[PDB]
Amino acid sequence: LMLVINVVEDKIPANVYPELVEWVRDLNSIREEPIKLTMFVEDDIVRGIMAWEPGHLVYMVVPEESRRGGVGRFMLKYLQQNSDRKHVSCRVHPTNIPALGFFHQQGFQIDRWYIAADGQRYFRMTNYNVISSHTPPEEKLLTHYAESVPIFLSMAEGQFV
Amino acid sequence: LMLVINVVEDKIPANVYPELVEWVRDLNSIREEPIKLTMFVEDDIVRGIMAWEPGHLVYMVVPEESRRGGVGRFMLKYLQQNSDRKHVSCRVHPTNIPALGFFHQQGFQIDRWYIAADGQRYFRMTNYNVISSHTPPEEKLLTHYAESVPIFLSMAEGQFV
Ligand SMILES: CC(=O)SCCNC(=O)CCNC(=O)[C@H](O)C(C)(C)COP(=O)(O)OP(=O)(O)OC[C@H]1O[C@@H](n2cnc3c(N)ncnc32)[C@H](O)[C@@H]1OP(=O)(O)O
Ligand SMILES: CC(=O)SCCNC(=O)CCNC(=O)[C@H](O)C(C)(C)COP(=O)(O)OP(=O)(O)OC[C@H]1O[C@@H](n2cnc3c(N)ncnc32)[C@H](O)[C@@H]1OP(=O)(O)O
Repeated sequence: LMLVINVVEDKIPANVYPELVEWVRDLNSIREEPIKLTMFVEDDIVRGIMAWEPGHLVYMVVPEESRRGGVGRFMLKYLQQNSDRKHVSCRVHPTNIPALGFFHQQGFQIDRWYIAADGQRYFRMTNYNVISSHTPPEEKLLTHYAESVPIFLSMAEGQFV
Repeated sequence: LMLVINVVEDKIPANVYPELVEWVRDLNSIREEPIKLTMFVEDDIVRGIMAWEPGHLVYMVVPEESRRGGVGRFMLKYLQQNSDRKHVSCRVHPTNIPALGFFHQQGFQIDRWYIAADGQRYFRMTNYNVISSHTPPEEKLLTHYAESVPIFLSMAEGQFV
């Protein structure tokens, strides 16, 4: 029922959205095929907006009032269905741990890290399924001990102190 | 009301918990002061167990049935109150994104990354408050556009198709 509409980038009113027009132009200056800018609309609410191309997510945002409702999951699946082998790459700053949690829940893992030219740090997250996930052995050892060890300690303050 | 008890490491029954005894011994083989192993008990349930020393978290686990109840937050605060300047360091595998979300919510950030000798990757997370958090400018540009742009599209299937 949700409406999926693409933004005609050359018809974006530059007098109203100057910075957005510049950001989109700079993205397309290094590209043969132009980037896509897609909005996901319910009634009179833009539930989410996503800048993307087949196989790569540039940026996406769900406005705060629409979060934790599956909108982000819907946009990423729409991106995969328009992607070769449904494989997608993205970039996330290491401080954006909430976004890391979102992508991780969607089957993505950190497979590259680097420092950009201006000094910023970034992770690449993909769903290529090469990275192995590793659970340390001490987690099981501690869990079994915590559940199984006998404890005979009684102390509550009631009639005595 | 929760009981906080330290495990006497030399009295751990080696016949019952051989691997745990070995893991604790290997941790203490490179240490002057021995590690601490603390359990957090409610009634007959060990809500959480934590291997730690002042200023450094080695490992902690809340059993699945006790999670998302603040137990993990309670243990980390207990660790800070027994830490110089309440500063703590920890190590998290990059695939353990759920743990990254937990520590991030407690005021921690990734401040170091490395590859260990056996090939494993790790982040160091601290609450030292040196790392700056960075929100990209395009998040605001996309949010303002999504909320403000006029949209005159009407399409619902009712009396017409
Ligand atoms: C686009 C890039 O490459 S990086 C920049 C990412 N965008 C941003 O950071 C902008 C600010 N944040 C947002 O707009 C949104 O929070 C997004 C885009 C990250 C996710 O949008 P949402 O619609 O809220 O995600 P969605 O509702 O589909 O949640 C799916 C699962 O992802 C996980 N998840 C989502 N958000 C979070 C979070 N903040 N922390 C931890 N896990 C999360 C949860 O497991 C969630 O399932 P649940 O709600 O049942 O617990
Ligand atoms: C110890 C180290 O250095 S690394 C290894 C960490 N331990 C493990 O991975 C073992 C398996 N996991 C666990 O035992 C637990 O999930 C822990 C220890 C990570 C956290 O224990 P919990 O008691 O569940 O954490 P707690 O209830 O205090 O939650 C505090 C906040 O942290 C965040 N948080 C906690 N768990 C998660 C998660 N799985 N994903 C994203 N965010 C989380 C939430 O914001 C939560 O607040 P909320 O419940 O209101 O949403």
